[PDB]
Amino acid sequence: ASSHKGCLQLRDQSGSLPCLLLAKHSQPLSDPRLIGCLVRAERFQLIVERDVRSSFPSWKELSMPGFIQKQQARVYVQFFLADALILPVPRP
Amino acid sequence: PSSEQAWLEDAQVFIQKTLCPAVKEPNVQLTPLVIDCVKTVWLSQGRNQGSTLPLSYSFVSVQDLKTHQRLPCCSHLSWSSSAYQAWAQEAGPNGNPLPREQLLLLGTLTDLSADLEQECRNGSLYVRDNTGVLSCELIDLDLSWLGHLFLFPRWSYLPPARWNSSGEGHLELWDAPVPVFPLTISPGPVTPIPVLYPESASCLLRLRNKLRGVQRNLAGSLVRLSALVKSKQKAYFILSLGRSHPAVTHVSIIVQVPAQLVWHRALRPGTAYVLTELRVSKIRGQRQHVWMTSQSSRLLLLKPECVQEVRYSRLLSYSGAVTGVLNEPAGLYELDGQLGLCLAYQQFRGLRRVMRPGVCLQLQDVHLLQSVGGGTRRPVLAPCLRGAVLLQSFSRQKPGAHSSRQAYGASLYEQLVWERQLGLPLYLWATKALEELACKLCPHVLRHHQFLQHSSPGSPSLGLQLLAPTLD
Repeated sequence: ASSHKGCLQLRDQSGSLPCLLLAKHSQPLSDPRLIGCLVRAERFQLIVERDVRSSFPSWKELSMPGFIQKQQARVYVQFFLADALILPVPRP
Repeated sequence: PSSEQAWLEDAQVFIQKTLCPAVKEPNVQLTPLVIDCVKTVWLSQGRNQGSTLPLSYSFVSVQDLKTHQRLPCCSHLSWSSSAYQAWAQEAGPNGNPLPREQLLLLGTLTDLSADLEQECRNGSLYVRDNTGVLSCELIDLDLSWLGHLFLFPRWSYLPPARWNSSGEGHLELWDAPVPVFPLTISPGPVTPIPVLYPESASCLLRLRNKLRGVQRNLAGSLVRLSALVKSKQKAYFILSLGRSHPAVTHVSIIVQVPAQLVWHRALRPGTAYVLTELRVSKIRGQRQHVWMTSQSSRLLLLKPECVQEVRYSRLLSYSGAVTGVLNEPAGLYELDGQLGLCLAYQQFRGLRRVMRPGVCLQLQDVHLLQSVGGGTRRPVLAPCLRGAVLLQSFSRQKPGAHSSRQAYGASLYEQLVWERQLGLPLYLWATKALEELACKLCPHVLRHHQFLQHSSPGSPSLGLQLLAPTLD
């Protein structure tokens, strides 16, 4: 849990990935004891959102390549917490 | 040069201090005998630099070698620049040969472990002197050599790599050990010793009612040798005696004598031997009977002078050399850079110390597997408990250094092999997944040794827990 924006994340040595976790059957994630734990998921969804600022003149020039200016993406993960496994980290 | 006389006096004092036996009074003639033997070995090669004595060599005790040496080193007698360069070129120009030393060692070749003589009768070869005992490995040996002083012209010492290893070290000998003094060689059995050929032994085994406490003698050609099975307190290995060409019929013999366990290092395939005073033994759960080695039994050779009358794996025997190391803890190695070798299903606790890249191995009764799948493509040879691995030549390249940081995970792999009883493709996939997990998490999240720790009760390993959902 980030201490600058209050957004849940899944992090390893490689990097980070925003996540949206839910409890079983339409219930919010409420227990704050999962901070620092290890989460393993076998069934999860990868969601990508696309934002494009186009300037297409009409339908004829749809396939032309010079009519796209700005492109962006946004990737996060959604999965239920019932289908996942939580394992504590054995701190020394 | 008074330096030669000073060195000779130092050698004399060293012999007096840490080589004179404490049981008998020190016979003063031991030092001239040792000096004469050293000079004869020095002059036999005929490559001395004008000096009758090797001024460059200095005596060092076993304890001194253990306490002072901190790096791998190989010391040999009469090795000038030319011989050392030839040895290095033989080792392979790509690899870095071990550094050369000029030292002298004297010790006794004994199978005894330590002061606890019978408490650790594992059959290992040990070099013991007054200072202590240090392990050694020999390609071949003779039973008459044990219990006597021997001069070592060639040796290599390898200290432990990682500080978490309890092994003190080991030594490797290349050439035959030169005897320091004439050993009292006892004569053999003068009277002829009749034996039973494998056909006659098989015929006797066919007679189930005619094996009631009869002490006979059997002989034949060694066909198959089994691995040294280790149990809680008993160690036994089985040798197969049968007439070769055609090697169709063979008779099994189980060796269980503790003091004779050193025969595991002596017997070699193909040669025919003679075994005397063998009785009948019964094994629970096996209808057949296997001959038992008696306490008063001796190992003899066949001397005609006095011996009167879903897929499957293709078993085969292979010979080759080790070139690359894939996973040291899991016993995965590459043969000639083309074939993979898996020692997981044997008990190779004593193979890691000696075997390394630059070693030629002679395998017997190994299984060839193809199209294993699961991320690997090259065929892998996986010997089982039926066969054995015989070392042919030692290596000359230095051991790797990175293994001192990311290699020790052995306990988990052997637990996977033996406790869960996993198949070979599952074992390979498990090793690959464990490497991936270690790269992903370690070392900031968890230390390398913590992640692959032994799965003792009260502290299960995280890797096994993570791998359980697929393995189950």
